Amino acid sequence: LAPRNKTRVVSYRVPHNAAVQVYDYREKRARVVFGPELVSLGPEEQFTV
Amino acid sequence: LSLSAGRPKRPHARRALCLLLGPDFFTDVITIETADHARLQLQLAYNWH
Amino acid sequence: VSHQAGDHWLIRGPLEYVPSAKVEVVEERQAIPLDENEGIYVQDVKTGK
Amino acid sequence: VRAVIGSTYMLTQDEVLWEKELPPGVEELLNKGQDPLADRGE
Ligand SMILES: NC(=O)c1ccc[n+]([C@@H]2O[C@H](COP(=O)([O-])OP(=O)(O)OC[C@H]3O[C@@H](n4cnc5c(N)ncnc54)[C@H](O)[C@@H]3O)[C@@H](O)[C@H]2O)c1
Repeated sequence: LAPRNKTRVVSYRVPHNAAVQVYDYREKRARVVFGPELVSLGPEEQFTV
Repeated sequence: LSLSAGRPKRPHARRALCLLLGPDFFTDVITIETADHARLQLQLAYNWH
Repeated sequence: VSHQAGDHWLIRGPLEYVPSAKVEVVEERQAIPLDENEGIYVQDVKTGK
Repeated sequence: VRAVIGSTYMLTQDEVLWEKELPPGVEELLNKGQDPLADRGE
């Protein structure tokens, strides 16, 4: 589809009854985000596929 | 790390850089014989960590 | 600051430089922008480290 | 003939680079085999 803007903050909308795992490889801190929250990657974070 | 993989678990079939030490499982096909000399093959799954 | 007949040194910073009669310009350098947890391998050719 | 290891070196007067020849097959093990754990199975 339309190519994404690499310079834009990468974001994802976790659905209801769902969770994601992201690890900040720079600051060395993991977190699990629950619920319908919106998750935005930091400059070094990644998504646990 | 050079590990084993495949349906009959052949050796040197998966080179790896990091070792995964989380709850997983691998499956192998085992051919065995009974005391009545009946040849029968198995399919097992080994939960490991 | 005193320099010998073969001494190399680096001129850097916000400034206007005019080459002297006894000074020959060898190379122009640009800083390498590195994010945190990124880096380069530099060899100190004077000592090799 | 000796080996100088560490800092950068300038061959002084009355010095020259010396060649170390290896037994046949040792060079093959050195260059082909970088990781024996990966050299045996391929
Ligand atoms: N709890 C679970 O049920 C669970 C958990 C993790 C993975 N799995 C999956 O179950 C599947 C079983 O398939 P299979 O065994 O028939 O395929 P396979 O025979 O090709 O799998 C080889 C086995 O080696 C292990 N492995 C692979 N890469 C590794 C690494 N870098 N370090 C350490 N171990 C490694 C895997 O866990 C896998 O079980 C795996 O592919 C795996 O993705 C299940």
